[PDB]
Amino acid sequence: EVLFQGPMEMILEEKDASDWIYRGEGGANLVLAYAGSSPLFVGKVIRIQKARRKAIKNSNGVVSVLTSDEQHLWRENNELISSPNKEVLEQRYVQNVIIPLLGPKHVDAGVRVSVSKEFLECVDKKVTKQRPLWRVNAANVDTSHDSALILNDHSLFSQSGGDCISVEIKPKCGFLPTSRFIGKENMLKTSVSRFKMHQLLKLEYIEISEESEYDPLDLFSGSKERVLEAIKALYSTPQNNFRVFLNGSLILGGSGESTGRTSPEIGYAFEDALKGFIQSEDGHRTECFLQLVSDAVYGSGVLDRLLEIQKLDKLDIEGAIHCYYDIINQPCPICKEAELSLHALPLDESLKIVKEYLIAATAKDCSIMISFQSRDYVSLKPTNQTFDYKVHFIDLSLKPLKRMESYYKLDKKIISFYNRKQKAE
Ligand SMILES: O=P(O)(O)O[C@@H]1[C@@H](OP(=O)(O)O)[C@H](OP(=O)(O)O)[C@H](O)[C@H](OP(=O)(O)O)[C@H]1OP(=O)(O)O
Ligand SMILES: Nc1ncnc2c1ncn2[C@@H]1O[C@H](COP(=O)(O)OP(=O)(O)O)[C@@H](O)[C@H]1O
Ligand SMILES: [Mg+2]
Ligand SMILES: [Mg+2]
Ligand SMILES: [Zn+2]
Repeated sequence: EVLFQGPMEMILEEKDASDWIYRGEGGANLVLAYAGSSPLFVGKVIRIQKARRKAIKNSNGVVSVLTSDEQHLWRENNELISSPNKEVLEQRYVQNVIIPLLGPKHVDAGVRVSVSKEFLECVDKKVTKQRPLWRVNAANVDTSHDSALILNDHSLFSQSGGDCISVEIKPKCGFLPTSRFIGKENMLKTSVSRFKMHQLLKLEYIEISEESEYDPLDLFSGSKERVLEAIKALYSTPQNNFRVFLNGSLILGGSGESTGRTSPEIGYAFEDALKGFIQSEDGHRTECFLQLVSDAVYGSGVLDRLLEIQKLDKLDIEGAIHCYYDIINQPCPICKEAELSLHALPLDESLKIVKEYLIAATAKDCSIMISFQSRDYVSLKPTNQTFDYKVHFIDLSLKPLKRMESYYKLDKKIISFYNRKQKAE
């Protein structure tokens, strides 16, 4: 019998920085994979929030997690609107808003760990050279936070077997709006997907090398032909929607950003990297892997549950924005003759519309990670091997209420540019 220390919350300090290595990042978070051997952390990633190089302050000048409007918008959950920091808040947003709608089979609020400012600084220093320049220009780790999130590394299975092939799909929005509030001049928004139209604008700003062949309407069609077609397009033009890891190591896609089209060189390189994982011929392992990914995604039904959250955007930003201006008690700058009748709604109805809009916005920007190891399972019809797979949602971030205004401007920019390109053509 031996005396053990009492329970104490874990704190990653400056020393521990050498144990984490760059895995990736999106617009809001940096993700590091644990390299050490502590059981606490093997098979985990650490997700560290970035700061855009304007704080939120309460009426006392104190720095705050939610504005008054946000704390009212999300008031239905007491713990949520009481969160002392952005890691708590995101953790409770997932547990108490997303998990009820999505279910917990493929969703994990994660676990908080304490971090010292020096840990955050050394981490930021350590990885800078592996981040994309433009990501570095836009944001670094927010060293003023005292927590981070520990998640499972969906790029491994470990707890058996050997090689693990994992895939990330960022599916974006898989339906077309039908709102009464889309004017006639914008009606192409009802026949052409936001993702398609945004492609054109992305090209104008040199944010992508080429238009994607991917169509979310195929991926969310519930038709296995279209799902596979979508997987094939994602393979051809990954951009920032498709990644593939071998034992946690990028073998297709971009590191923290979009990548350009798959060239025969990049395809040959990939075809080889599947050697031994996909028992198959020589120029055929890719064809089988794409089939594997299509069958796993389709068989899991995760896309259908996700699509129903994305459809909580019932009125489109062009209707939702009017409820926003009522929510924040500002005269509506959109109305200048308009369907307006939104503005006659009771407060709680305007609140529910915007709240549901932001939840939908979470569902439009989340990712899906599918993990594979040779033998839930999928069996290939040609090769006849069985593969174990797990599916996991990542990146269910709560969206800031003030971004409604940014949502509406971007939408205005997108349909307006897309209309012009239809005209001049
Ligand atoms: O607005 P969208 O649809 O372009 O989505 C943004 C994403 O662009 P995408 O079109 O997927 O390349 C954008 O993706 P990248 O930064 O380009 O990877 C971000 O996810 C952004 O969210 P945040 O800045 O992390 O809060 C996303 O912003 P939200 O709309 O999710 O706030
Ligand atoms: N739990 C995880 N397991 C494995 N990889 C992950 C995990 N979470 C994130 N990643 C990788 O890190 C990237 C950034 O994570 P994400 O939460 O999407 O950041 P952001 O919110 O900034 O977009 C992801 O696109 C994914 O490739
Ligand atoms: Mg992301
Ligand atoms: Mg995000
Ligand atoms: Zn209005």
